[PDB]
Amino acid sequence: MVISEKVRKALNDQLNREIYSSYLYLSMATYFDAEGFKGFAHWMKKQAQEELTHAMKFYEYIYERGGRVELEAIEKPPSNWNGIKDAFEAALKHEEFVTQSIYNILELASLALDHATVSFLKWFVDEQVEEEDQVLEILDLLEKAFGQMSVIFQLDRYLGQRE
Amino acid sequence: MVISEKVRKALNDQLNREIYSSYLYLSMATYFDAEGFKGFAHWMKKQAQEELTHAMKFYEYIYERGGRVELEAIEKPPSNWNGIKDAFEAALKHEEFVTQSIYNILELASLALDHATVSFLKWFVDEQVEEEDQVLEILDLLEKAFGQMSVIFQLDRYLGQRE
Ligand SMILES: [Fe+3]
Ligand SMILES: [Fe+3]
Ligand SMILES: [Fe+3]
Ligand SMILES: [Fe+3]
Repeated sequence: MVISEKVRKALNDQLNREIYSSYLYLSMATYFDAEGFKGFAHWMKKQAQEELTHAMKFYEYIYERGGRVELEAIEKPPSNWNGIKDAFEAALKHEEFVTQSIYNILELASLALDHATVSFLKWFVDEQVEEEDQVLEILDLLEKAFGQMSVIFQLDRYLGQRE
Repeated sequence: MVISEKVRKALNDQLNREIYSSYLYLSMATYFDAEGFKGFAHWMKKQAQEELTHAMKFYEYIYERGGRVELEAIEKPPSNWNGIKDAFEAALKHEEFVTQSIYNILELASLALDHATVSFLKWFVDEQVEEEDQVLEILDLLEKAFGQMSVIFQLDRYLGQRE
């Protein structure tokens, strides 16, 4: 049941990356709140909470497999963006990086014939598709506002509904 | 309604200190989980969640008062302690530092005649008393185990009950 160290290290690295992800989304919330979009800010706070659930999934899996977690320093995230689109494009680029990190754990797990970790990671592959899809949809809806503040505010209301 | 910058900065500093507090308690959880005390680890995870509620209280108060939040880098917390007592003594020392930081905001708020911030901080003064009390009680119960593993495990079970 004991997990290989190279896979352990990769999962611990990912845990720390999910923590930074949470912090980055909270920083995007600080931007939207300062720009007066409480709905966009709400969506970001929810996303920050979701990223913490990802981190704790990795946390508890590592201990299930006999490893231990070492928390690393969290870098200072950006706190400003040149507009709503710029913020969500930054979120999409961030998620693309997370997705490629997940595939690297998948590669290391299979090289170790660690099918338990391969199975564990399947949820995260599906979740990355979902999260990229949601960010693409927001970018699409924003593009289709064609700069009209009436539409942009209705989008703020919509994203403010996130459960 | 707009808050003074020196008080704004003090609240933003405290927000960042509550974030580190959350991270420190999660790190204590990683220690207890590696030592096989899932009840102690549970208590630490709950405390980490509580510290995030403190941080978000500061977050939303700053925006209520017309300020903005800037998130700073989170330092790497310690991840090892020389035993259960050592961990909780570290938590007590950490909370003592948080408490003196809260009083410094109180001083700056009153110098600005910012009674709104004085009122806001009253909950945190009471919460620090509560948190110091809980850590002192755990240290007392641990001391009274007199090294007996039977009692120490029942304490793990008790702390594992935290809602
Ligand atoms: Fe994630
Ligand atoms: Fe994500
Ligand atoms: Fe606190
Ligand atoms: Fe505290």
